[PDB]
Amino acid sequence: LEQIFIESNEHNSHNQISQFRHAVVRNKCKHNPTLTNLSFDTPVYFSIDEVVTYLENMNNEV
Amino acid sequence: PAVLEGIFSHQIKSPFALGTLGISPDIKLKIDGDRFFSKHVAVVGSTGSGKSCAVAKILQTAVGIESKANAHKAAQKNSHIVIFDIHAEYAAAFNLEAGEAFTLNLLGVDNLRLPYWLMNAQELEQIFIESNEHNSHNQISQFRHAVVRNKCKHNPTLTNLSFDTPVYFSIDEVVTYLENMNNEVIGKLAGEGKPKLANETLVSDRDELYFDAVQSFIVASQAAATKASNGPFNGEFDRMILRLHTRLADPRLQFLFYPKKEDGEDLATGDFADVVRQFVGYMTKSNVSIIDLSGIPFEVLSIVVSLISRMIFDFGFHYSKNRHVGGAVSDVPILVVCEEAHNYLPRSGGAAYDASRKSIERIAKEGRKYGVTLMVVSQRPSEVSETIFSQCSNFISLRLTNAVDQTYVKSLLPDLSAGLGDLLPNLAQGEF
Amino acid sequence: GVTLMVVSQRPSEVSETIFSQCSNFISLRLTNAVDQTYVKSLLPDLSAGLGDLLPNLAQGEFLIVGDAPLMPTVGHFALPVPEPHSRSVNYLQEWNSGWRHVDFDSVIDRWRG
Amino acid sequence: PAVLEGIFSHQIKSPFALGTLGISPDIKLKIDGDRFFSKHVAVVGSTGSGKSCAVAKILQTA
Amino acid sequence: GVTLMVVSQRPSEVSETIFSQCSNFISLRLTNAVDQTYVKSLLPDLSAGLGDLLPNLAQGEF
Ligand SMILES: Nc1ncnc2c1ncn2[C@@H]1O[C@H](COP(=O)(O)OP(=O)(O)OP(O)(O)=S)[C@@H](O)[C@H]1O
Ligand SMILES: Nc1ncnc2c1ncn2[C@@H]1O[C@H](COP(=O)(O)OP(=O)(O)OP(O)(O)=S)[C@@H](O)[C@H]1O
Ligand SMILES: [Mg+2]
Ligand SMILES: [Mg+2]
Repeated sequence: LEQIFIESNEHNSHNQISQFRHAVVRNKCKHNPTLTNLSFDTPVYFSIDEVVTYLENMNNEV
Repeated sequence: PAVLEGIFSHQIKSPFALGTLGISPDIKLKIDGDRFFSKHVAVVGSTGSGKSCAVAKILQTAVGIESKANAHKAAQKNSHIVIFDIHAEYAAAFNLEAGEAFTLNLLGVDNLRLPYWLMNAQELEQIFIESNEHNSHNQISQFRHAVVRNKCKHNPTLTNLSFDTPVYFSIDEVVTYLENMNNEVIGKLAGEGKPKLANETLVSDRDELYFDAVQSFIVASQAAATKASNGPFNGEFDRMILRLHTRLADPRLQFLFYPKKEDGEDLATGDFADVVRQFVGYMTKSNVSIIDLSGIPFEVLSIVVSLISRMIFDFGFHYSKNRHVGGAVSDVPILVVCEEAHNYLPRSGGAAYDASRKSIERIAKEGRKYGVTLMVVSQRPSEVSETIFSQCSNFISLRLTNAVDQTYVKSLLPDLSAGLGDLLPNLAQGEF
Repeated sequence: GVTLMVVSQRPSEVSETIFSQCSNFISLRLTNAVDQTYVKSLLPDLSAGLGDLLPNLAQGEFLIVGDAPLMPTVGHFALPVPEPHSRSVNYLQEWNSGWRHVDFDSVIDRWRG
Repeated sequence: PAVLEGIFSHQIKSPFALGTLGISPDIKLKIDGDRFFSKHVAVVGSTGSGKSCAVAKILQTA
Repeated sequence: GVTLMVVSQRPSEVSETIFSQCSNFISLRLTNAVDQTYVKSLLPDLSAGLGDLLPNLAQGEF
């Protein structure tokens, strides 16, 4: 996932990867609440569109 | 036969029975044990040649377990091994019936007690701070100051404490400390050259109040009546806290950031001893300890191995030296078996691995003097580091196919003995 | 009037400047082939087979190359009385005694530094 | 042995004794200690070959 | 009106462009093997019968 979707040779790669992780981890819960101990790598369902929406809202917020 | 037996029996002292010779099956073979385990040993073998079974036979003969009958039941002897197993393979080669009275230590992710206050500098600088690999000269230094001045609070009896020193230090306190420094506003007034809280009560020693709870700082302004000027480091750290709170809340690594005791409590600066005993089998009086590294992720294994190696080395060094003070040689030797080395010791690899290669590399250069030895088992030498397999002084070669890998073995053998280096690609199953 | 003598576990792990200007070499046991290449190269041709012995030289033997000697040769060194503390732990002998007790207090405190 | 040791040493001026010659443990090996100890010397060896001990012997004899 | 005279104890290390234009060669005892091959290549009129003498040359022969 870190590969298919992201670049790594920029000035500010770390500070976006380290938030995409959190975005996926969170998006995994809402649509899979019953379970617990969810982690980035665990296979459950989630939507990338919501991820884009979240990372878009995080940019403009004052 | 009798003569060829006695030849090996009486010429060589301290023997180590290994197996049968291929020329004649009945005869038994033996080798100098004080040399074998004193200088680093190496096994290299292709798939299906059964490296692991051979290693297990060696270790069994070393600890005495023969014919499923522990010979040393009444009294225990000395033997200390530490196996790094990726896939739980060896966890059953030593599982005897209760009658044999064998105590084995079997550790795993769920029961491993390895805290963070026992990591040296570079390790922390890798695990907590992740930015512009070396472009963070402010944050790094302030982090170090926070840890250094916090350690003295929770272990006040000790003197001259430094960063790299292994004693307790809480991370949540440090996070909140920096989160406080963020919103600082100095109450710039006559004789008021220090911070000001909501209740106008100034502060004299930051290390006394920020560490415990968040504070609500007062406003800033240039008005001559309530002149309060902003803090030095404000704004600088608005993001480090939010980057950390993430990591520190990862569950996969909960075994390193939030350790617990059997009675559900946090370890203190005096429990250090115990944390070591297990890695050396002194807790349960188990000659053998077997680590499992499957469940661990890829991103933290490289450090989880380095740390264990470092602990073993430090123990051995200090004990061997305190014994040398008298003159005698060390008496608590250790053998570290490294399985599936090609995963965490590449020849050409990025820094994502380096933290390991150093630790082990030390043992390969200057470990003998202090009482630690290695045993590497790998499927393909040219992938294993060069320093490690440059110093080893005993090679057990099982079947090998390609020719580029043959060179390493076909070299060590001299000229007149040469002729055997051609038997490699026909070796049956189990031979060496 | 200042001179140097450096000892390393392997040659490649030293600057290429120093060794280049080092006249005489004292070569003890070496196993890897890379390290063996350097030492084999330096020797002459009239007597070059001597390099075939490197992989299995005993605990003390040394091969000498350079100008000081009349011609390259092998030799033994008798142990030095007294010796510098470098002794090798005897593993299988210490692995046939009873379990020993270690006062951790000591080791830990000394670790404390 | 006598004539051999003579041919070996007498020519050089200032000798330095090193040890026994493997081809003959009886003889004693000598070397020009001026070209030595003056031009830079080096030692390389694996673990357990006897580097530090030999260095100590050379120093002690010097 | 400018000529050179090179004197080196290990020609293999010295550049190849120089020795090429050099015409007349004076050779004394040589021991190493690599240098022998190069000197045997550059030397123009070396009949195989002569070359073998290079490493057995006495003290002073040229
Ligand atoms: N002395 C022996 N007697 C009978 N069978 C043997 C003997 N030695 C080896 N084998 C057989 O060889 C096989 C052992 O293969 P393994 O030990 O699993 O290979 P390996 O060394 O684990 O290879 P990897 O993948 O690097 S761990 C078993 O099926 C044994 O039956
Ligand atoms: N002439 C000798 N005869 C028999 N044993 C010897 C002789 N010389 C040395 N040894 C043994 O060699 C061992 C010491 O080797 P060292 O010289 O300490 O190795 P080293 O060069 O120090 O390697 P390190 O660890 O990188 S400093 C001692 O235990 C001696 O018993
Ligand atoms: Mg295996
Ligand atoms: Mg030494």
